[PDB]
Amino acid sequence: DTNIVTLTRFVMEEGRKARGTGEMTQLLNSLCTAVKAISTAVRKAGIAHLYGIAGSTNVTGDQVKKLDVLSNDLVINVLKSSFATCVLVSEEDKNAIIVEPEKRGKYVVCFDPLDGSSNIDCLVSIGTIFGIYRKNSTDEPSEKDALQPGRNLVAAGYALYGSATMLVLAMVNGVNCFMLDPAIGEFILVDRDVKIKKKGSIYSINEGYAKEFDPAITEYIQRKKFPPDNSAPYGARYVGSMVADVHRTLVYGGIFMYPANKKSPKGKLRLLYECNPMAYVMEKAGGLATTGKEAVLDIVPTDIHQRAPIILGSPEDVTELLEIYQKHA
Ligand SMILES: O=P(O)(O)OC[C@H]1O[C@](O)(CO)[C@@H](O)[C@@H]1O
Ligand SMILES: O=P([O-])([O-])O
Ligand SMILES: [Mg+2]
Ligand SMILES: [Tl+]
Ligand SMILES: [Tl+]
Ligand SMILES: [Tl+]
Ligand SMILES: [Tl+]
Repeated sequence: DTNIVTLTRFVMEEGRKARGTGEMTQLLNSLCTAVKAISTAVRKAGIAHLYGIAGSTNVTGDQVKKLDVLSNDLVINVLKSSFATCVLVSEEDKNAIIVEPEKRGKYVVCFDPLDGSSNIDCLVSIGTIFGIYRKNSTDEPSEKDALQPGRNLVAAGYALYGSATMLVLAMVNGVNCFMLDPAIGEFILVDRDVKIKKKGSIYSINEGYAKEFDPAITEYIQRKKFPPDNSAPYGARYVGSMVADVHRTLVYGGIFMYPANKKSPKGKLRLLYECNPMAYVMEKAGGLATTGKEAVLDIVPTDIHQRAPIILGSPEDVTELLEIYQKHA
């Protein structure tokens, strides 16, 4: 009660004996500040009249909400004043953002300031997603620095603005969950070294696209509904916000799917700031994440707004699906 394991202490006690410049702590502290401010805005957006659009479209196709702009400004301003980043990639920005020389640090940050756009006006769980890369190159910071495979992630996670506000942080040694104490504005450790179940009992996809689905997806869904071995069929769940569906997959187990489809070869979700962070978290928890043909973290992007199919969750559920794709290959 008078001893709190906050995110700061953890990340500090984390990279301690293995020292470091400490700018990961500065990065994560700064981020936490932006997530706290987004959280307070969301919890009263109707009053504050934050619902509604911004009158703008993203890079490939999205209707920019007021909360998109707000959350985007916050995350950028705090990452910049952290002195720990050099290249920023945002869903909301066409081009990568280069940090002014004076405030530059060594990290590249890819983020979705607010994910789950379609769920905002109905008060369903929304979130923030981030992926952090160390800049390798020794030359001047540029968009290219963001064009790294998710395998090179140093840190990844998301803020979920659900019934409680949660910060899920994945780093090289594992996954940790931090819940926001609204009274003292601190992210506190509630779940240490999170591991996903080997197999779940929930499947999660927008079956409104059944008509475009590939035979592999089609077959898998039928098998969830009609188990060949007479086991209980899987329950269905699709919140509509990636951060919510993925967090349920993490803690409950099972599978989440936004596959490629007859109209969308690379699916819908963005590899840099949507699929890679979640792929990373999922694998740090003992899970898998795939396109149906290749691991998401092994893809080498060519476009900061590149799309990727993604299938993630319990290794055995993900593998069952993979077998089905292989069989249809
Ligand atoms: O309505 P659809 O096509 O299922 O889109 C849902 C997905 O869109 C996103 O909002 C990304 O735009 C994800 O949060 C969510 O999983
Ligand atoms: O809008 P989003 O973020 O994509 O969901
Ligand atoms: Mg967004
Ligand atoms: Tl957007
Ligand atoms: Tl959004
Ligand atoms: Tl998207
Ligand atoms: Tl998007």
